Amino acid sequence: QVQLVESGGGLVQAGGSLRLSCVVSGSAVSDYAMGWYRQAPGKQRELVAAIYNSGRTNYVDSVKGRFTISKDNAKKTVYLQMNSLKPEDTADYFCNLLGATTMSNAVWGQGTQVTVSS
Repeated sequence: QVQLVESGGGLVQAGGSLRLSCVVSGSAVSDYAMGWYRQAPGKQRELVAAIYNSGRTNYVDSVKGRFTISKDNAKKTVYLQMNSLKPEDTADYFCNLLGATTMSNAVWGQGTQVTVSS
């Protein structure tokens, strides 16, 4: 069984910042591209940022210049620095192998909660 353990959420005012982290067992982080996803209540999970083994990063338009994804292969950890937080960023955040949303039966962690207040 794969364990995905997410941390770093919080309640912040608009404009604040958080750093998420996800530790994943097995070889996913060290060997494959990883994504950070978010799910607002009653909505489906959506990819927000991706980190490839090359070091390339890709961000959805709404987070470009605010969020930064990275992964430490040795520590099997993926990070998401979240700056300049906006109310639209409120959601539960999850990390996974890139493409996991295409699999009906993908295992997800519990995620970490991010709330951006006024």
